[PDB]
Amino acid sequence: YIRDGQAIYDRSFAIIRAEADLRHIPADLEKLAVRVIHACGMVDVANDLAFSEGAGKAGRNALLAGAPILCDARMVAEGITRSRLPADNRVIYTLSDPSVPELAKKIGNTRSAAALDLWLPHIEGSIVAIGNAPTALFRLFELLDAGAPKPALIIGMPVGFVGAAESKDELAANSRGVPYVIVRGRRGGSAMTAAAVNALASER
Amino acid sequence: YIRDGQAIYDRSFAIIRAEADLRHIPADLEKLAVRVIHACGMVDVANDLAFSEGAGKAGRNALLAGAPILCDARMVAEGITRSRLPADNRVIYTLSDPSVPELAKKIGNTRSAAALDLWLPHIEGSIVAIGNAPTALFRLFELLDAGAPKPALIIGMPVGFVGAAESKDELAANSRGVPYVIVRGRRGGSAMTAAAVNALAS
Repeated sequence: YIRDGQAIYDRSFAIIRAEADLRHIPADLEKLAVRVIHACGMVDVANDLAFSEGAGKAGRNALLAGAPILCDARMVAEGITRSRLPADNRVIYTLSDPSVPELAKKIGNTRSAAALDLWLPHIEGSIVAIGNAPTALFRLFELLDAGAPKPALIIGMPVGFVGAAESKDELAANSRGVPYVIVRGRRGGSAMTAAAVNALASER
Repeated sequence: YIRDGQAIYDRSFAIIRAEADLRHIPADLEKLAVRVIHACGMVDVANDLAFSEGAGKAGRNALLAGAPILCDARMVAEGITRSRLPADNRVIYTLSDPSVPELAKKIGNTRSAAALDLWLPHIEGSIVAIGNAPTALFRLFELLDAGAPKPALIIGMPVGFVGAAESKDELAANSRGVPYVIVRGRRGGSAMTAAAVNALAS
């Protein structure tokens, strides 16, 4: 077997490019697509990628500008490669704030959803990275409808069986004037979500 | 949309059980299968589950008995829910040891693989959780063949396009006397692996 970490790295990306149908992926999203596929082992995930026009450059440009990355889940945050960040970009995660549980109760939502209230000082021009909680995406919709400042990009890749597919479809159908990238259906998660951020963070 | 955490949690598992064909999944492994599905959102991942008979019981009992869990990747290690652990089980992750880059050059492997040398004092009766690096799994075979103490269970779920599929198939074909659970193919990753451990812990 290949015992060289760099060799292994380089090879997988090649094999992905050889095998994946990337015809409908614009240039500004080609690295993102390859990287998300890399994360999950499924070339057919590209079939399920959906996005706004220029969503890739929206994200790349924002990160260059020093935009923060707001993360719905600890594992998303943890998965972002700090060394790849072009501008000392803050990775923000609020779910573990002590005020969150009481919030959740008062606003009648999940803890994941309630945490977004703490994003507000940071949300303008941000990268929103949602890998785990449909209810965070759903809430976000409410905050935007209500006049919240707009992120530069929303990465909506929550995984699972309750609300996940639905939340992503809604984002695509009405993204409130915000650039978006999703993986349609039940697939997604922290690794794929981190991968997307990582792709847009560096030229590689 | 559903606004209650517990309800969301409960509902997903209900759907999974409803949709998944877990007929050929033994009792001792059902929760693991269901939790791996939950982690990845693919009912058909059950299609690719492989194991040694009784692997689920092997793992559960080890953890009950205070076995450590040895992880190839940071995210696998972080993915483990400590509160679920039944016996103050240690989660061992050695990749960040300062000695590792030198060890890698010295054995002429990857860093993820070199880190395994560090596992040796802890490997006996352990839960091995490999979720990222197939070179780790490959290296593990070398260590076993050289007569390392045997884990209680190897969970082999590395992801990717280079060696992942091969490394997992080798484990199934020759686990060196050690119980195993794998996800065949290119699929896997930290979330699935952590899910497997979490299932067995509680």
